[PDB]
Amino acid sequence: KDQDDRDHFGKKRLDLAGPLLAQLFKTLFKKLTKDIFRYMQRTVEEAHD
Amino acid sequence: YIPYVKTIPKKTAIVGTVCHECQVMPSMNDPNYHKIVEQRRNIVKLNNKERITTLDETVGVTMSHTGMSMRSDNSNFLKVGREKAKSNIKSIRMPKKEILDYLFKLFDEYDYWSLKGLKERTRQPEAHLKECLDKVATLVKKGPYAFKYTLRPEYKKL
Amino acid sequence: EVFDGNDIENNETKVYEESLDLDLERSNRQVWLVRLPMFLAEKWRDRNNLHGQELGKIRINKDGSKITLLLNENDNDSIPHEYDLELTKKVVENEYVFTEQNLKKYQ
Repeated sequence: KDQDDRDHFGKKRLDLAGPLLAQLFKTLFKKLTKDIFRYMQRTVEEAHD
Repeated sequence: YIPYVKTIPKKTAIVGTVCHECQVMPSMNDPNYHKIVEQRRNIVKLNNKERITTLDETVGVTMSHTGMSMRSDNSNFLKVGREKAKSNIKSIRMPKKEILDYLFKLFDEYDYWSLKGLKERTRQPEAHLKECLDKVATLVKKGPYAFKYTLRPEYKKL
Repeated sequence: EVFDGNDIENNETKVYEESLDLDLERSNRQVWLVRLPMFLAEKWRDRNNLHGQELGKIRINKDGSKITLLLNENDNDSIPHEYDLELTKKVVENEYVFTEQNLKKYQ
């Protein structure tokens, strides 16, 4: 068999606004959750409200 | 060999040996057949997932709880500051002549006693406590029991 | 249920009041490994059922080569009452069924 063609459009994917915003939101939400945990640790340790 | 293997014994028994492997398939000539066909088609046709919920209320009403809002939070979650700040108790300078014997009996109970524990047990301010503690005892800074006030050897060696 | 390993001290005699050896007495028992569809398995694998009631019968031709399952009328006329048992492997090797229970920890 011949080496797989890299230009074959069947092996390609087009990312629209959907997936792009999905991954961007995933990253931003991970950052938000990290910040929430940091605030929890800070309040519990430094004895704040 | 190895002297330890850390096994986990259990009660097991062989209660049969498999002889035939069978596959149950509904008969093609059964009157109730083709009901499973509809069920299997539904297995893929039906979709479990739902859609996001949109709020039809006024945007200002929905946002009234956001940011600098007049209403004060009534939640009690993670109120560590309140929990530990509510408790507070103070004490008076009782004459040295009594706390001094009290400290001797406490030292007899234990010979290496910390500053926080001393404040807790004697229930005295650090300012007054330090004078008597230095007068009678000394702090070992380099010894293995570091950071712990202990009676001076002059009186301990008795 | 943690316990020592080699146990050269003979601690099992008092720690466990039951034999720790595999019980090879019922091994001479024919067993059929049957794969069921999802609809039948969702009601035959239930734990709030199987009180000993008759689930149906098995009909095998005298000359063999064809085996069928005839369920009782307890299915609520919602699934077929007749099924075919397709023998994927007439002869099966190296397949056994074993149980697992805890041991008495006192004496």
